[PDB]
Amino acid sequence: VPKVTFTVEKGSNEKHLAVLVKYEGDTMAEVELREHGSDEWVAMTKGEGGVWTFDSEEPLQGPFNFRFLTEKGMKNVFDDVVPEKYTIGATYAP
Repeated sequence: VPKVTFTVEKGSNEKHLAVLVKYEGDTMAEVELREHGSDEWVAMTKGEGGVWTFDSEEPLQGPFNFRFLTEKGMKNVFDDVVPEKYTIGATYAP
């Protein structure tokens, strides 16, 4: 199995993405998300169980790029891992 997987949780909708960011061997300290084609990185709220959501006041344009800081100081970037046509429950791994 991969080390970093991005699972789209139940409740996601066009104006509300909810992702289960897992990194075997570490924990997320903060996860930012940049929409497709924007140069802006928005912060994501730490929901619980390790789910980071984001409530956009406009719909969200995929594919999505995620960037995180782990509790161990690991800071990686992943461009486009959750496509525009993501299916819920589905796990996306680079």
